Amino acid sequence: TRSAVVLGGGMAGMLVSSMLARHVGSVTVIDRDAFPAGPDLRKGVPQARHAHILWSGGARIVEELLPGTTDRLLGAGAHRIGIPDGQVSYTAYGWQHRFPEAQFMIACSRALLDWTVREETLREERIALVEKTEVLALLGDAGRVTGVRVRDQESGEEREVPADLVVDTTGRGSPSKRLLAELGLPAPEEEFVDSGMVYATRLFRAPEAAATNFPLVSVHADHRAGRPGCNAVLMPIEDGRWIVTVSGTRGGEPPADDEGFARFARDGVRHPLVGELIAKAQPLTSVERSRSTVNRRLHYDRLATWPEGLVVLGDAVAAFNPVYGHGMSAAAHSVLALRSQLGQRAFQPGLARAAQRAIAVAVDDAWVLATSHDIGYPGCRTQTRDPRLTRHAGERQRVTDLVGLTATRNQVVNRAAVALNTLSAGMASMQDPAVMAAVRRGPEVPAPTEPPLRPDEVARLVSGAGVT
Ligand SMILES: Cc1cc2nc3c(=O)[nH]c(=O)nc-3n(C[C@H](O)[C@H](O)[C@H](O)COP(=O)(O)OP(=O)(O)OC[C@H]3O[C@@H](n4cnc5c(N)ncnc54)[C@H](O)[C@@H]3O)c2cc1C
Ligand SMILES: [Cl-]
Repeated sequence: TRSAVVLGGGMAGMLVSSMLARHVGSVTVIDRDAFPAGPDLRKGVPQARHAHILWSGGARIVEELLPGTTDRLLGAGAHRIGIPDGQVSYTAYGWQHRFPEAQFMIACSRALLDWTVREETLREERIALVEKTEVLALLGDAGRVTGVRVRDQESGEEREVPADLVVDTTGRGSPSKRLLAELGLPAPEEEFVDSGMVYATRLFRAPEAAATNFPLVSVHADHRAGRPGCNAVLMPIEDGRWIVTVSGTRGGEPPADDEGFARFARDGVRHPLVGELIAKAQPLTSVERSRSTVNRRLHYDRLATWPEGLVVLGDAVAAFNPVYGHGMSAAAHSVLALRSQLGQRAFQPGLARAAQRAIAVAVDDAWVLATSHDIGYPGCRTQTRDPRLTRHAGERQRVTDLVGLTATRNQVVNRAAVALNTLSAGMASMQDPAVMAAVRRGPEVPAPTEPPLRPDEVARLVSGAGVT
């Protein structure tokens, strides 16, 4: 009984459809793109050309929604990288000491992650992916949405797809504002924090022996310094490759050319380690760029009127600067928020509004982590009424910087700081008395004076071939 229509078959659309099929009789996923039969790039997910970190908070939710996914990713060559034990990270506060594992991330190409999630989701035959199809309008009215009107791209024919619940997961470029304006609803409040961040990415073929058990390497901006924020990230992916993404805010954007890429990885960021490591490897692709880095949130949950049977989730409701690595985990938390409301309220007057409010809560930690750190860069453009961003800046930063600095050299503080940043714990966890006592305990290890690489990791950067 009941039917759902999901707009967009990306990460959020697949996750939400796997969940919905356990509550409704049929799910139809509408997408304007064409989908490959294997782990390939596609036009509707251009961001798959750039490094994607799947933090443990999102990975555990993906695993709850689609059992076997984590093992299938690792089984296809994805890397499980412990945090902080498997990371070499020059934070705004200095090198992170590589304490024993507190959290983890999954490292692979976004194309492999998407294919793995999609192929497992679509094993449920009550979910159908309808590709190469445009979304024309929401059916119904401002009181209740009853499906969507679509157009087949190849035939040009239009048809109505009925639904008891419509979930818009069409991503950062979602036409939700247009779809909702055509229903007669008022425009939602738009909040943005735009640092002007530009990404530049190349793929590399690293030394054959490093192809496994190599750390995630990251060189971070100092968000407190009054200069453009620049970063460099080297992440292992499947089949012996490294994806390297460099970035910079307004005034420090990376260049677009292959020859300027390595120079930026050495000299454009605060420490040259990523540039030094790519000199061991072999480039495989020319530079790809992205400007899809604005933190943008649409406050659909605060609209004065909201239709029954309509929910918006994923990048269509809240999209983040990708340097923080939260978007896929925020989408996963949002699918769980909808699932919780479905289990409490089933499908009665109020489900959609309750879910929309719960989704706003679910994305809020990722929103704060990104915006609080982007708002200070020179030339940042903002539109917000969030008092966490507009008021009490001195106090807010005092708490943030104290935890961040102490986390580099204190295992208990790092465990708490890692749990929040991977979206494995909520923001309130940081005010637990044990966390703030450890903060006051202070450092337990010296600050590293050099990148904390292990000898056994650096040894695998060379082959030894030219030696008898
Ligand atoms: C450069 C970059 C790097 C990132 N790095 C990370 C990272 O390290 N970690 C992380 O967790 N997240 C990262 N993200 C964010 C992550 O890619 C997104 O949060 C995630 O893909 C959101 O999923 P979604 O389903 O909402 O949208 P998408 O995955 O973008 O999927 C949207 C789907 O809707 C379809 N669609 C779009 N418009 C329409 C339309 N008008 N009609 C019909 N169908 C439509 C598209 O074809 C697509 O299939 C990064 C993003 C970028 C841009
Ligand atoms: Cl992109």
